[PDB]
Amino acid sequence: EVFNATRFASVYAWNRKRISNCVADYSVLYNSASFSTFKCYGVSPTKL
Amino acid sequence: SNFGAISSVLNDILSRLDPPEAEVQIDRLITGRLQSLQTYVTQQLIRA
Ligand SMILES: *[C@@H]1O[C@H](CO)[C@@H](O)[C@H](O)[C@H]1NC(C)=O
Repeated sequence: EVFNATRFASVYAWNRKRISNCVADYSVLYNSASFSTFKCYGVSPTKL
Repeated sequence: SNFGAISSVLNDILSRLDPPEAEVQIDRLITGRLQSLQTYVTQQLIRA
């Protein structure tokens, strides 16, 4: 609902969505248009 | 204490970063803690 959302807000005012109260959906991110870059500053990607 | 490293928890530096960086940080932990011992130890000797 964030990644695949059709129309994002612009960089100046960006829509903040809390991902919360759930179980990690990170496994489904594999097969898709995916990402120009996937860069994890907060943890290594395996710990996600 | 951070001792300049990004955190004072040993593992939380690890799982955040890929180890070749942790080797750098864990210095500032070890260099800090190892010192803090030699401070404490050298105290005890004098106090002893
Ligand atoms: C986003 O859409 C792609 C298909 O275009 C899909 O493969 C991917 O799993 C979707 N992302 C999420 C988080 O569901």
